[PDB]
Amino acid sequence: RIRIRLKAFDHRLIDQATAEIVETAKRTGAQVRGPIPLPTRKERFTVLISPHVNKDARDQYEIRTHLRLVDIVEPTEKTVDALMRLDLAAGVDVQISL
Amino acid sequence: ARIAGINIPDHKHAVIALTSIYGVGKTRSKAILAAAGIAEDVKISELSEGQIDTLRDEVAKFVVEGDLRREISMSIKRLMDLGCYRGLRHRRGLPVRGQRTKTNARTRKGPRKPI
Amino acid sequence: NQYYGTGRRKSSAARVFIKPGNGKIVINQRSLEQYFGRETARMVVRQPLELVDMVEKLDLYITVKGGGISGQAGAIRHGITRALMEYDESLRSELRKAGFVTRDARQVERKKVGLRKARRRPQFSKR
Amino acid sequence: GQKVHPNGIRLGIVKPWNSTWFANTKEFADNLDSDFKVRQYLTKELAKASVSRIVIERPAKSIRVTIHTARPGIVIGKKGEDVEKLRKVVADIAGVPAQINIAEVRKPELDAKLVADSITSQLERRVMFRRAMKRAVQNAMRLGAKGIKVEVSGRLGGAEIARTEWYREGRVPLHTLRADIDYNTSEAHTTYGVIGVKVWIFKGEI
Amino acid sequence: AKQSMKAREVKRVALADKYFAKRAELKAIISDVNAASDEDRWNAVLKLQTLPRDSSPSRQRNRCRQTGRPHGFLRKFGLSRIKVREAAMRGEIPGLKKASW
Amino acid sequence: RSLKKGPFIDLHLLKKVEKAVESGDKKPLRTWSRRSTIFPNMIGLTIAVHNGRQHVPVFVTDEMVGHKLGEFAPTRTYR
Amino acid sequence: PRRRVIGQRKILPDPKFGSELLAKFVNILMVDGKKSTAESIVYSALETLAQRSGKSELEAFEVALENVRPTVEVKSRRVGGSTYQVPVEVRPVRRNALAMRWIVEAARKRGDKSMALRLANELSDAAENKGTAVKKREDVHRMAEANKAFA
RNA sequence: AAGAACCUUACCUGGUCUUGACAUCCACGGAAGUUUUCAGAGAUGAGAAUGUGCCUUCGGGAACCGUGAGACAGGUGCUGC
RNA sequence: CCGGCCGGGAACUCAAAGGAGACUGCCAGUGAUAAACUGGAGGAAGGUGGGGAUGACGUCAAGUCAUCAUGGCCCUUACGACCAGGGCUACACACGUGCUACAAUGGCGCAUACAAAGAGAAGCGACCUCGCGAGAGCAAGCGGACCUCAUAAAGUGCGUCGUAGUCCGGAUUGGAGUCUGCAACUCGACUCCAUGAAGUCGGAAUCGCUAGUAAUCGUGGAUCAGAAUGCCACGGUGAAUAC
Ligand SMILES: [Mg+2]
Ligand SMILES: [Mg+2]
Ligand SMILES: [Mg+2]
Ligand SMILES: [Mg+2]
Ligand SMILES: [Mg+2]
Ligand SMILES: [Mg+2]
Ligand SMILES: [Mg+2]
Ligand SMILES: [Mg+2]
Ligand SMILES: [Mg+2]
Ligand SMILES: [Mg+2]
Ligand SMILES: [Mg+2]
Ligand SMILES: [Mg+2]
Ligand SMILES: [Mg+2]
Ligand SMILES: [Mg+2]
Ligand SMILES: [Mg+2]
Ligand SMILES: [Mg+2]
Ligand SMILES: [Mg+2]
Ligand SMILES: [Mg+2]
Ligand SMILES: [Mg+2]
Ligand SMILES: [Mg+2]
Ligand SMILES: [Mg+2]
Ligand SMILES: [Mg+2]
Ligand SMILES: [Mg+2]
Ligand SMILES: [Mg+2]
Ligand SMILES: [Mg+2]
Ligand SMILES: [Mg+2]
Ligand SMILES: [Mg+2]
Ligand SMILES: [Mg+2]
Ligand SMILES: [Mg+2]
Ligand SMILES: [Mg+2]
Ligand SMILES: [Mg+2]
Ligand SMILES: [Mg+2]
Ligand SMILES: [Mg+2]
Ligand SMILES: [Mg+2]
Ligand SMILES: [Mg+2]
Ligand SMILES: [Mg+2]
Ligand SMILES: [Mg+2]
Ligand SMILES: [Mg+2]
Ligand SMILES: [Mg+2]
Ligand SMILES: [Mg+2]
Ligand SMILES: [Mg+2]
Ligand SMILES: [Mg+2]
Ligand SMILES: [Mg+2]
Ligand SMILES: [Mg+2]
Ligand SMILES: [Mg+2]
Ligand SMILES: [Mg+2]
Ligand SMILES: [Mg+2]
Ligand SMILES: [Mg+2]
Ligand SMILES: [Mg+2]
Ligand SMILES: [Mg+2]
Ligand SMILES: [Mg+2]
Ligand SMILES: [Mg+2]
Ligand SMILES: [Mg+2]
Ligand SMILES: [Mg+2]
Ligand SMILES: [Mg+2]
Ligand SMILES: [Mg+2]
Ligand SMILES: [Mg+2]
Ligand SMILES: [Mg+2]
Ligand SMILES: [Mg+2]
Ligand SMILES: [Mg+2]
Ligand SMILES: [Mg+2]
Ligand SMILES: [Mg+2]
Ligand SMILES: [Mg+2]
Ligand SMILES: [Mg+2]
Ligand SMILES: [Mg+2]
Ligand SMILES: [Mg+2]
Ligand SMILES: [Mg+2]
Ligand SMILES: [Mg+2]
Ligand SMILES: [Mg+2]
Ligand SMILES: [Mg+2]
Ligand SMILES: [Mg+2]
Ligand SMILES: [Mg+2]
Ligand SMILES: [Mg+2]
Ligand SMILES: [Mg+2]
Ligand SMILES: [Mg+2]
Ligand SMILES: [Mg+2]
Ligand SMILES: [Mg+2]
Ligand SMILES: [Mg+2]
Ligand SMILES: [Mg+2]
Ligand SMILES: [Mg+2]
Ligand SMILES: [Mg+2]
Ligand SMILES: [Mg+2]
Ligand SMILES: [Mg+2]
Ligand SMILES: [Mg+2]
Ligand SMILES: [Mg+2]
Ligand SMILES: [Mg+2]
Repeated sequence: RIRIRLKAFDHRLIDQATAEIVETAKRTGAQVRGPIPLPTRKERFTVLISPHVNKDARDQYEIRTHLRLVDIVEPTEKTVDALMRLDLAAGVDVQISL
Repeated sequence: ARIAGINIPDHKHAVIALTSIYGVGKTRSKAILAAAGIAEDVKISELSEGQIDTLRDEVAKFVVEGDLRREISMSIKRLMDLGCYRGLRHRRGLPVRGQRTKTNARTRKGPRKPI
Repeated sequence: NQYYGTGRRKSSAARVFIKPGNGKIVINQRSLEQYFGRETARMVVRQPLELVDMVEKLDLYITVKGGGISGQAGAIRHGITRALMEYDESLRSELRKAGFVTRDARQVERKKVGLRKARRRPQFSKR
Repeated sequence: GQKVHPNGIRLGIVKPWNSTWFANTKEFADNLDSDFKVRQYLTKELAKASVSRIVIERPAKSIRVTIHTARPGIVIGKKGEDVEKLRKVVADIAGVPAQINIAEVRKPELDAKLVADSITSQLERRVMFRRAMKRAVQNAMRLGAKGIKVEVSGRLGGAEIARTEWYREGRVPLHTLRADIDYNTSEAHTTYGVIGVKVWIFKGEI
Repeated sequence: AKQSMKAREVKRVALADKYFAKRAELKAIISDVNAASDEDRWNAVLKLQTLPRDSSPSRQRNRCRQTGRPHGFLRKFGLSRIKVREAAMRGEIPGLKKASW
Repeated sequence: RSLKKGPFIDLHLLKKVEKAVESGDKKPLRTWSRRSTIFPNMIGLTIAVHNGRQHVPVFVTDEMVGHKLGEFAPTRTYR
Repeated sequence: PRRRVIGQRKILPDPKFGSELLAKFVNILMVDGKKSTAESIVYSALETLAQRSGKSELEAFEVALENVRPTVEVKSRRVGGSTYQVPVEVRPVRRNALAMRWIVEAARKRGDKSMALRLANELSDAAENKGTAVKKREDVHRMAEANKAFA
């Protein structure tokens, strides 16, 4: 089957990464469910903005870790080899799982 | 209503009656009545004399009242004779369990004084 | 056949199905009497079924999760008013004028930076 | 001092992140330190080569550095010899491989870092802070700017008390989030002290 | 934040990875409720002090990598609260925009 | 109080006491280990605990056993 | 508000006695946002009131609330310079609400046993005007009646 | 200070070190390391075994270690007027 | 076998994206033929719909040289540097900011229902078994919409105490421990047992708050071996009042 899961920081860099990985699989050797979204992880940080005193004043930051799934339901020979050695898409982590 | 050294309550539940004994509290009193075979919901007015005598032998197992008071007095007096940090703490009249002594400590130190 | 309305008052999210039959109101496999006990108002769910009468007309199979008591009870009220669309605009003329279909967005305000809880500021020392 | 960093407020909207890579929570901290180690080293080495910003990416254990610069000839040198010298030394401290790419900038007067470093360089050679500042303000408006605020904080000209002075020419809307604004700062270490040089350059409305 | 304080911290990191990231068996495995509870457990805590005072990962303060500030640390970034701010709104931490919800 | 896995004394103080006891009574032992407990074998010795600026002699008695050495060495002086 | 003329929020009817008058009374009695504990007490009070009085609940609560209702209350304005007692005719929305406070405020004191007992006894005394809440209205009148010289 | 039992720790006591814990060099001797013993509060000092590699201008290497030498390294010392 | 367990299903909750949407845009009236504005429809939402981020020129020679950078001026067998302890936790007193109280809308027991937002690989650590309990073993699973910390507590429902310094408060002391950690006495946290202080709503003063806001009950995270009543977030019930 191969459950492909991939995550990234930018919401609109992962979209073309999820689109291209599906198209280089769907077209070349059939079968795909789709871009299953999953919930976004929002790790927040509340640092003190000043170097000395002024506890009241702070800045708040976050890092949206956008997950995505693919989910194919047949171990095709054209598709399985297209996943390896043919990903690219920088700033987008990907983890294939059998 | 006359067990141990003192214990003379009335119109009070058996569990709460034995809290008035020095050396017996809430959970200890439940262990007394559990071993004695008496319900906690009843009171001493409702109980008979045949049941009170079993409570006397049950509290005799645990150290209570004048036995306990001397055991505590010995342990505090021991510490002061050693001249340890706790002994100096005790006799000086200041808190023992590594507490703040600057702002608070009014329980141990006593009420406020002039400067 | 089987009409539907959502409702999601304050985090909580109701899921009201409605069919023409018995007067009973099922909810999470529990009865309405035992699920919502003494709290404030059981009959907030039955408020929308007054201008449009229930009695023994419409049976309600409901499912809800999120929030607490009134969050769920208020979400069921909105869910029923949304669900009552089988007679489209004839019911909503009288129903809207008594509130009801208004979502009533108001969610809990976040804790502000510096302040002790949303609006509660700490104290004041002027010497 | 009470103004938000103009680059930072627009990092999701208009401006991009320079360090563009994903990392799991374990590696993230060490990956960010090695990112700073090359950036600090590469800026100080390529001083005369005139670098504006350094973009870094890390696709599957391969550090692709990108050097945006005004003078691409000085970075590469002769027959790309200095690229290979950079490739080796950057690769050692960072993490295994390297892939240095050089992007030219034909309009160097519109980049905020290059204007700030130019004003800094002028202040260090005993040029009048006004003759350095206003000339830089004048230079890039003729080329293709619509804003160009330039602040210079510090001692300036061997004064006793420090003063802050600025000269702008046009629309520099710091509050507008859709507005693209090149902001950058640089310190000028003179004999008298430090002199800060903040520069804002409003290029486009979107 | 003092080059000596930064340089004494490199001993703490290097010397900890040597001993106790390997020789935790001395405390963990030996000092246990089993047949070694008699003299073997005594010899463990006896020999555990023969080691240097450093090596224990508890003695690592965990300070910022750029400056060396002890307080204001964040384990995600490996930086002080000041240097993370300076680096965040600039373009160095990936994805770290200003939060507002 | 802590520590069920053997009452704790520093290797050096254990060996210094064992060497002192087998030979015989002599003089106050200069020791900085306050953290260390007091064994039964330490009774009789007048070991000198470091209060911070100086060494305070402590004649160990039958009661001073479960307690630690720093308890018999007040650090902060007052009035 | 300085020039911000906006109305008020709508309230809700109480399930067992679906109306409005006593729905507000629950809210003024409520401490720490516990409407569950408060609404049980008001039902317990009005059921014990209706048993003794031999009336319903709404009309029992009315013949009680009107007996502790202020007709006129006292403000004091400084128009010109000096500060003197100016009585004013209270508004009909506040009129019955100011009464509901005085019943509950009296019931905080007068430690009988339970809250349901105390409110029942206060409203019982209000029906035969001889409680603390009627005395607080009585004193409010005495100010307006004595200081009637100021318009 | 988004957390002081040692650490942190900038303070105090006593012990201690002066190219120093951290750096590049001019160059003297060694792979680096690892196991393990003694005196000492510990810093330290004294050892005892083993191992003796990536290139040969092979009087050398590229690292690492420990000496003597100075360019010096180092300061949470003062000055936010 | 009767638990979303099951095939399976793609409606709905949700999760994400990408779009619709509120535009004084329609409607009358006051206005000056204007900007406006009073309401009224329609609408999930109504006049910047709620909240956040956003902080003009400049003020206080405001704070920071101890985060970092930094011009001078200073120290160099020392104000530099390594170590064992001790100290930052001292205590006639005074204030600040909290928290827990002084109870009966409450206290303690048994029957049991409803959240969100997080967080986890020298990690978070099930279920089992040993524990009176902190915890101790075995160890399942999870770099997670799945696995885990994790039963939310208020709240119901029954019971019992009946206004007492109380079955209120839960301080303080003694004893017995627990985990972490080389090490817990100065100086940790928590547990058990006994103990049961002040306090019965607070002098002059005075603080915050205009709706899911105050009020009250849980809950999480960051720093962190361990050590919150702080801080930063989260969601329950849910007011009064604004002439
Ligand atoms: Mg402030
Ligand atoms: Mg303040
Ligand atoms: Mg108890
Ligand atoms: Mg108990
Ligand atoms: Mg305590
Ligand atoms: Mg103390
Ligand atoms: Mg939502
Ligand atoms: Mg309407
Ligand atoms: Mg605000
Ligand atoms: Mg809240
Ligand atoms: Mg203040
Ligand atoms: Mg004051
Ligand atoms: Mg004041
Ligand atoms: Mg004042
Ligand atoms: Mg300034
Ligand atoms: Mg600001
Ligand atoms: Mg420095
Ligand atoms: Mg630590
Ligand atoms: Mg003295
Ligand atoms: Mg020290
Ligand atoms: Mg000294
Ligand atoms: Mg210097
Ligand atoms: Mg310095
Ligand atoms: Mg000094
Ligand atoms: Mg200043
Ligand atoms: Mg300044
Ligand atoms: Mg100052
Ligand atoms: Mg118009
Ligand atoms: Mg218009
Ligand atoms: Mg019109
Ligand atoms: Mg007109
Ligand atoms: Mg007109
Ligand atoms: Mg017109
Ligand atoms: Mg008009
Ligand atoms: Mg108009
Ligand atoms: Mg309208
Ligand atoms: Mg309107
Ligand atoms: Mg508008
Ligand atoms: Mg708008
Ligand atoms: Mg707004
Ligand atoms: Mg608008
Ligand atoms: Mg808007
Ligand atoms: Mg604005
Ligand atoms: Mg000043
Ligand atoms: Mg000042
Ligand atoms: Mg200030
Ligand atoms: Mg400095
Ligand atoms: Mg200088
Ligand atoms: Mg000079
Ligand atoms: Mg001079
Ligand atoms: Mg001096
Ligand atoms: Mg302090
Ligand atoms: Mg403490
Ligand atoms: Mg005196
Ligand atoms: Mg006071
Ligand atoms: Mg109690
Ligand atoms: Mg309580
Ligand atoms: Mg998670
Ligand atoms: Mg579980
Ligand atoms: Mg179990
Ligand atoms: Mg127990
Ligand atoms: Mg253990
Ligand atoms: Mg376990
Ligand atoms: Mg899995
Ligand atoms: Mg499972
Ligand atoms: Mg937890
Ligand atoms: Mg469970
Ligand atoms: Mg549990
Ligand atoms: Mg369970
Ligand atoms: Mg309860
Ligand atoms: Mg008493
Ligand atoms: Mg008293
Ligand atoms: Mg207690
Ligand atoms: Mg008592
Ligand atoms: Mg009382
Ligand atoms: Mg009060
Ligand atoms: Mg109160
Ligand atoms: Mg006031
Ligand atoms: Mg005020
Ligand atoms: Mg307001
Ligand atoms: Mg409570
Ligand atoms: Mg709690
Ligand atoms: Mg909490
Ligand atoms: Mg945590
Ligand atoms: Mg808390
Ligand atoms: Mg709290």
